[PDB]
Amino acid sequence: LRPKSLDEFIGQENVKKKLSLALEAAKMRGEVLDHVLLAGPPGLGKTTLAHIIASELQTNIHVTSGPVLVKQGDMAAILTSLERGDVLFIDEIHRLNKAVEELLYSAIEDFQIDIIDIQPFTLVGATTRSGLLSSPLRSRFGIILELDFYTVKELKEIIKRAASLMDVEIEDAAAEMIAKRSRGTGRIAIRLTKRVRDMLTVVKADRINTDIVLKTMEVLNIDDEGLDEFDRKILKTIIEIYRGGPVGLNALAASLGVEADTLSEVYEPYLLQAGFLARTPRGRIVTEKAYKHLKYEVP
Ligand SMILES: Nc1ncnc2c1ncn2[C@@H]1O[C@H](COP(=O)(O)OP(=O)(O)OP(=O)(O)O)[C@@H](O)[C@H]1O
Ligand SMILES: [Co+2]
Repeated sequence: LRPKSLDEFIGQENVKKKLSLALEAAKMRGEVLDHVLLAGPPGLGKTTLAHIIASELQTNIHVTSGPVLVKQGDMAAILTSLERGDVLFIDEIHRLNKAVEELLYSAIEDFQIDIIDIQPFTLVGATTRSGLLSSPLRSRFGIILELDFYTVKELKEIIKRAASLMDVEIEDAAAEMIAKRSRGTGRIAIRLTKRVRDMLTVVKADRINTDIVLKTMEVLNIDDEGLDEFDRKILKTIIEIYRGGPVGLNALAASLGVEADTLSEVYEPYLLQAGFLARTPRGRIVTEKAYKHLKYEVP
């Protein structure tokens, strides 16, 4: 269900125009595209854009991630398999250990490594937050693209596109409802569309309407604000256990039984954006909107 070209990519206007300028120019001159850093919460299309970059350049893409490359030998094998103009896609690039990291940095300064010459290539890194990378490495990317949450309108377009490919009809009103509950994320909108499609199948309807969407949301436990089970657990934990905050990230993560990253990089971004949560020097706090939405008496 992923697009194959920038022209097929819906949303992320700021990112597309910047990337398109560099991409088209590099192609016209037959030059190797400058290194690109994609940053933003999960499900926004960073991986999708990385593949588009290689396809537009008509080169090969090599997918990997920091957590995987633990020993220099692993990084070496990849770099040496790169053909001129190829794209080296490193997801979770900020998770590269000193060893492999130093090796990669070296290959991008003169395309050559020692425990071996490397073919000119384009490093495309992806991270949940650009600030997570070390000062040195980040200074190597000539193109930094910060993805933002999609607007309801863009999500609706994505939802309509997804439905079309799944051989299912959907009413604008229904598409709008799903978009409003997609937490600004394209991946979520598409997955909710697949689930709503299942409801259409079971109820034997001719097209997706608001009724069908509502029924699906009830089954998936997604509220009118698009919040899921865990989103509500985060807010309720702060409200009940920490009296609304402030509560530190490490303390909140331990109470929830999840890694700190899952909160700050995966769930918190939308909660902050939508005004359910706020960050202070002393820690996270819930807003009046969170109390109201979850029906907790405003203290
Ligand atoms: N025409 C399109 N069809 C499908 N998805 C599209 C389209 N145009 C843009 N997108 C975006 O591409 C993403 C596709 O979802 P997917 O789960 O593949 O994301 P991703 O690239 O893995 O995310 P990330 O790497 O940022 O975590 C969505 O964020 C979606 O909005
Ligand atoms: Co802290």
